[PDB]
Amino acid sequence: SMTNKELQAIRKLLMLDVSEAAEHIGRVSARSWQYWESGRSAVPDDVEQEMLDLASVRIEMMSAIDKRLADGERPKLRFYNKLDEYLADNPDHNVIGWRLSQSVAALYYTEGHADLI
Amino acid sequence: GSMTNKELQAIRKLLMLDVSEAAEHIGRVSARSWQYWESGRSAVPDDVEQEMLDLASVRIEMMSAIDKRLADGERPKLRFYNKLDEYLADNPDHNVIGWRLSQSVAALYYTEGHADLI
Ligand SMILES: [Cl-]
Ligand SMILES: [Cl-]
Ligand SMILES: [Mg+2]
Ligand SMILES: [Mg+2]
Ligand SMILES: [Mg+2]
Ligand SMILES: [Mg+2]
Repeated sequence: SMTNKELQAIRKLLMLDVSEAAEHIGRVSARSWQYWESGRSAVPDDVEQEMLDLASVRIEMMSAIDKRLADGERPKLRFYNKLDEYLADNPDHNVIGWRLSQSVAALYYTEGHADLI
Repeated sequence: GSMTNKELQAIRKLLMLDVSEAAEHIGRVSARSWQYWESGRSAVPDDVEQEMLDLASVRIEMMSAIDKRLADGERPKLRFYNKLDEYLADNPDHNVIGWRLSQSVAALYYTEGHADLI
């Protein structure tokens, strides 16, 4: 029962642009995605579940870094600012995985735990 | 002053700032100048770095109060504002930067499963 504001919140947390979420998750125009965030139309079940699954991936990514911190390591995390460079290192990923990687790396940098390269 | 261009972009995005908002309020520069700081074309100014680190500290303070409610077994209802003026009505001594920080905190706890958004 994700609301319009909850969709927007998770989309922003995952560092997706509207156009990226619209193209790949919604398979709709950016305008149609904006309508789900504005509440003009209900958030589709399939879109809700996909946002939740992507959040679960992000959690798995964080649990792994947490173990490195528990070991005393100060990780050097890749912050890719070029999609093509992310994809060259992750040939089976796409723009969604790129944004997830940014969200995770930014969290640990901002918390003071990791350095970005 | 050791924050890199990518670290600036990372913290700016984590705090949910649009480039234009960061440029106007934190940089006191054009959007293009802020973009140059994120792309590496121009060095990140020391004072910009410090304001961004200070904003991260503000965000930590905001999260610590929520964490204490979670420790009591509460499921908070966090306000997710999607209009600046509605945030300001409840937070009249704040600005657009404060609004974005409030979104970043509410979105974190909602996405991690601990809070509902209203
Ligand atoms: Cl609304
Ligand atoms: Cl609140
Ligand atoms: Mg691989
Ligand atoms: Mg450093
Ligand atoms: Mg206040
Ligand atoms: Mg609910």
